[PDB]
This record gives sequence, structure tokens and C-alpha cells, in this order.
Amino acid sequence: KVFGRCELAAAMKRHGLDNYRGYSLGNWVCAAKFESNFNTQATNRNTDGSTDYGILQINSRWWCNDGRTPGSRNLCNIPCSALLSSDITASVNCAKKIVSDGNGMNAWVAWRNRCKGTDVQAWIRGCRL
Repeated sequence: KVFGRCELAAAMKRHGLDNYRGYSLGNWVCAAKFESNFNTQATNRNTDGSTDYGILQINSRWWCNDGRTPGSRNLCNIPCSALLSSDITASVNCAKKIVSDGNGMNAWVAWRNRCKGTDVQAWIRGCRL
């Protein structure tokens, strides 16, 4: 599923991401834009053999099981396929664990490089929340 901007903002809010660990909704929408272009089915293979999955490009090295990342963990206790669903519940739950892990949203490289310190409220402007 490819979400629209305001449609994703609403879905994230419903699932309790707005202001989670102090990050406003705009940060989450911004990170989703540049990680996946709002596509729940997005996947990307890394040079180390791990794969990033879903709307927030959650990585198999630590967070989910895909059966093909040797020596990896599955700290969200889910198959990586669950992160590709049209329903974003699994991705949001895992993102909450990730952002609590110590480095905040810096865990998302695209957020650090393209969202951090910018006018992220622009991403929720005009949206009926």
C-alpha cells in the first residue's frame, strides 16, 4: 500500500506514535517519506546481507527475522514479512522499540540526514488529525 501524507499521519497518530519518546508526528512522517516514499512494501538489501523492510525500513540485522541474515537477532519478535503489511501496526510497534534503544531517531539514517533539524511540521500541515 502506498499511503498519502495525511493518511499516514492519521494512521501513525492512531497507533500512538505522535510525540513518542518526544518525537512529534512530523518527524515520523518525514522519516517514512525518505525511507520508503510511503510504500509499505518497500525493501532494500544492504551490503552486509541484511535487508530493510516496510514503511520505516526496519533492518533484519537486529529487529526482525527473515531467515537469511546470519548471526542476526529478532528483537521485535516478528517475521520481517509482517513489516510489509498494508496495516502499519507491526511497523509502529517495532519502531517504538527502536527509538527507545538509546540513539533516538538517529537509528534511521535518512531521518538524521534529511529530517533532523528541518521544519518537520510541514509534513503534517493541512492534515485533519
